[PDB]
Amino acid sequence: AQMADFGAAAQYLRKSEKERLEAQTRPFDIRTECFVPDDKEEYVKAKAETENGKTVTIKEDQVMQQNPPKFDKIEDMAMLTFLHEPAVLYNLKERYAAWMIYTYSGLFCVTVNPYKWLPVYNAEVVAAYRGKKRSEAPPHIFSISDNAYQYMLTDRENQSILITGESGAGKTVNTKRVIQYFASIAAGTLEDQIIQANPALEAFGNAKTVRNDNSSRFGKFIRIHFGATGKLASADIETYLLEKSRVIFQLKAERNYHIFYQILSNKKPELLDMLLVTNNPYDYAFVSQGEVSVASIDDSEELLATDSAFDVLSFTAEEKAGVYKLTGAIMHYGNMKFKQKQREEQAEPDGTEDADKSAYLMGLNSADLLKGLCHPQVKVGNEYVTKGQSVQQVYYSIGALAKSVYEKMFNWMVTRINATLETKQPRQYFIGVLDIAGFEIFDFNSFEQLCINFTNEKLQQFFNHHMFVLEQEEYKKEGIEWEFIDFGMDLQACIDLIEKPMGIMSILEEECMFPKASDMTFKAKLYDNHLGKSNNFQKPRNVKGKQEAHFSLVHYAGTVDYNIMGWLEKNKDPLNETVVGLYQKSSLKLMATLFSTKSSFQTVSALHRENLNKLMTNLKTTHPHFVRCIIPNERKAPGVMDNPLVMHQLRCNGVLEGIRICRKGFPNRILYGDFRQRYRILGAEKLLGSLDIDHNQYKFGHTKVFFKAGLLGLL
Amino acid sequence: TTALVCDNGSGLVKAGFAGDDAPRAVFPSIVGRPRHQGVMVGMGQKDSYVGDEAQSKRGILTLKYPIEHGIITNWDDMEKIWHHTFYNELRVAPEEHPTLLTEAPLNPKANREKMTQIMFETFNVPAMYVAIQAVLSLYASGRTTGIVLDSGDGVTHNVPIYEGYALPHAIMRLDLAGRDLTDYLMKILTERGYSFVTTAEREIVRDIKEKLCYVALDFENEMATAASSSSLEKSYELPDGQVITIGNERFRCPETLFQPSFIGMESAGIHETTYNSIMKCDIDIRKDLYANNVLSGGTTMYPGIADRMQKEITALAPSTMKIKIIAPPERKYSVWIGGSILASLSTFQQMWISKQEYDEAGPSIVHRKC
Ligand SMILES: Nc1ncnc2c1ncn2[C@@H]1O[C@H](COP(=O)(O)OP(=O)(O)O)[C@@H](O)[C@H]1O
Repeated sequence: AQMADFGAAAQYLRKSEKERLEAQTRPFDIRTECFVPDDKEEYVKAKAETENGKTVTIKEDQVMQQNPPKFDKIEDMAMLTFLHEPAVLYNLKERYAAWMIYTYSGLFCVTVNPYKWLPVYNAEVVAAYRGKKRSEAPPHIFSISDNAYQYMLTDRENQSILITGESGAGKTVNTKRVIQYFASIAAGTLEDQIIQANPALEAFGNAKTVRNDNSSRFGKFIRIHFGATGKLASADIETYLLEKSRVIFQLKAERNYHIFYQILSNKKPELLDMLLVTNNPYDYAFVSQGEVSVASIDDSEELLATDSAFDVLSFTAEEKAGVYKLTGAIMHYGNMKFKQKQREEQAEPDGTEDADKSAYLMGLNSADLLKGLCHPQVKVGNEYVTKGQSVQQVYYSIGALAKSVYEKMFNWMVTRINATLETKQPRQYFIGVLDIAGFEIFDFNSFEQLCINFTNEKLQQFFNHHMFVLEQEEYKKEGIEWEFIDFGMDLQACIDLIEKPMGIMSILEEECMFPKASDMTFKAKLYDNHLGKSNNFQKPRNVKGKQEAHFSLVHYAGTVDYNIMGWLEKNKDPLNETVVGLYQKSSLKLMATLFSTKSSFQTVSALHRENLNKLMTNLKTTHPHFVRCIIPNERKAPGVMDNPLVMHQLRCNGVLEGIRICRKGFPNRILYGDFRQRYRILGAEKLLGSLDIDHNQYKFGHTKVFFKAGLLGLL
Repeated sequence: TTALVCDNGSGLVKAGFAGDDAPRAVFPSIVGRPRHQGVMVGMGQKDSYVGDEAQSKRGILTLKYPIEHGIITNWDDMEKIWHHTFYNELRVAPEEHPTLLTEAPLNPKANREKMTQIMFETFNVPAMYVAIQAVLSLYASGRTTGIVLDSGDGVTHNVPIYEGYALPHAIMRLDLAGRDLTDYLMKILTERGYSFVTTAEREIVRDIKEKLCYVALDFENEMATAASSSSLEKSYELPDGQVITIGNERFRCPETLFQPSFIGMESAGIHETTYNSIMKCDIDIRKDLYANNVLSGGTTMYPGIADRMQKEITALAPSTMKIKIIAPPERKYSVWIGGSILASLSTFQQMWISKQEYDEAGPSIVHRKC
């Protein structure tokens, strides 16, 4: 009736009253149906003596009861009675079997990549979410989008859609479809415009990680603005913290950003003849520290797509040769060589060939570039004085210069994209779609993983505080007199040792400044300051046969083992202002554009923390809505999902964290009519005043009864 | 909140913010007062000019140094210089900034105690600290093992450090520096016809010394070569025209560092005090003290001082040790660079002398504990 107007999507949004009513009446026993752990499926159903094809006997306080058939396919997992990991996992799996790819978990809108075309977006018949609240329509992402729109027009606040970014595929189509729904409701199109500028940002911000083949190493915040009364306006994209330390150093089984190998694929001989570059990637130290080729993507067609995307933009013939020359110059930076002066400790160049090529590309003077790298000047008071630089310091300066040039070119490209997508009259509010890489638990974690996990700790604290506020409001509305400590800050604020000015990053910066520091001194300082005093910092359980870790943090998504070998070399970012002054006066117009705008202390961790503060400040002025896309399996098979994969994702996504949060208050919230009806079997206060069960496991207020997790499972 | 680094020095005040690469305010530590009459009514006469404002009105002022040999001898003048540094050069408010002062070793305790009392009483700084110039020079040199020869304008001293442990029984301090070389040059110039008696003329002599003087590798045959030809003659122009030409004074002035019997001192040269300070340490660390002779300060800037120091110490030390003289091109500001590095460290924010501790203890806290 109220659901039959979705057409061919009805079977994929809600099961008919027949199939639901016959699925809510299965005979299942209370004390002989539970979950037991496993090794390959990690969790299985069982009937202590248990059997599901094999027999196992485990402790009688590790079996969790299955939810009754009254909660078999619920579309809001905060309404189950037994909130544990197997329950949520198998509710996702069961809804994905009988195809229903979307499910709410408290505040999230969990999406599963179906790999199979479904008419769940098909016509306006399924775009008939226009006004239907979250509590009425089925669980679609359209409900998230339309409620963000309704909130924007009712409270006049900016809104944000924090979507999963760590997943391989299924996220880009979700962003495309959110933008398309926004274009459709408040109707060269905006969607096609945002999609046109994609290959450039891919070629310059996508890198082959080990657990991926096309990984977005930055945070893209697509903001689509709306008119005064709700008409769609232009859309600008805003990029956030970029993993710029990748331009220099790549781990094993990884690459840096694709543009290098794209140019170097010798698909267009004009570039390799103009850049004074060869075609062998093993000739340049900045591009061939990991691997130089992958078989999951061909580089020639990606290079054609990048060139054609540049041509689609307002890029002129000189503003493309400029970008290509700057990338070639960053390639030639890596293989400059300096030697210790004879009998002294000053660096002097041996071989000026790469210096010649880089200075001719960047439009500089080779002798001036070398003199500025070896003999930088400093302004002391009102005069100038030269400075000494060992070979290590000169290499640090070359690396920092390459990183700065690359990031400034990236920001310039984002600016030109924002320009070619900018046309409308003044506008009031917007809907942001934040896409950022998620939590990372590899077999070998390093500095970059620590930075990404810090960012995701911040985001999860943001979400937890948001849910704290909403729960406070929903308790005050129902008059439920029950106060509890803040969900967000008083739980994850302890794992932010990283930022407080004695934690991991502060100690790392101090070690970067201190003379003769090494990895062993850094490990010693970490242990002296944190081992035993803080309960989140712990020494790892190093097993003979696995990678050697040096410390372990208790994050929100488990405990991660970090390996500090090489953090001092990667955390240094000393900029040479003499070479920057040479840059500001370059003959190549694009370099002067990049560096148009009474220093030796710059580090990667400090810049990361500053950009993270900026991103969090942008987010905190909005009203967030969270989306969580999930990869069900690795072999693309639709319908079936692997439990270890999905459970790993469901831990890193933050869903199980929100469930742990909701499992502390009163998750099971039932109206008085439905409970007075279904559990009349012998107003509601009297009926509940006869059982032996308890008194504190429930709370009454204003036409709503509340229950703790596990009281509607006894009934 | 940032911290201030205010390396005092006896001839140049270098101030700035902890974390910067270089001091922002560098001006001569001088307080001058007008000697003459003053007849133009309404001119707007000032009581006394500090810093390099007294360097531009040098003609009518009498210049005074409130730091004689690393010891502050005029405290109101030092208060004037500190006030200038804080308000007119840095343009800050000291009540909002911890300040890291700096000092030479083996000087009276009253110096540190008065520094602390003046700061905490007349400037209301939240915290302060008084480091040693040599340790900061080592911080700035990028190493943890070495014997630093820090020679400024009031005092020359050696502080041998190994693996971050100072050997205080081997700290040697000597009381000739740039000012005594300036006086010896002023006295040695009169034998050519030029007479400088005024303090303004002392500053002129200082500039002559900074522009034309250099250290001779081998003093005797260099003196003979100067006596034979006139190829060591160079001309300097005083600030009224009236050029002067000097010959062997160029290398007779800085030779006083290695032959302090020129100015009637009984002590040894700087090379021999360095070697003695090395030979006062334990026999297991001098092999590494030999290869890390770190030079710092203004007086260590004469062209050819590194080669001469290395030749002397090599002639003194046994014929197996590798003598290395570390001479950075910016060694004039090593103390300040190291002070900013130290005040930037996170593990140091527990070492400040907080105003509350001062209120609890008294001015005697600065050396008894910190
Ligand atoms: N290029 C130079 N050659 C020789 N002496 C110099 C040179 N530059 C500065 N000086 C001397 O160094 C002194 C300043 O040294 P500095 O390290 O500032 O001492 P302080 O810290 O006590 O002021 C001045 O008196 C000056 O005579």
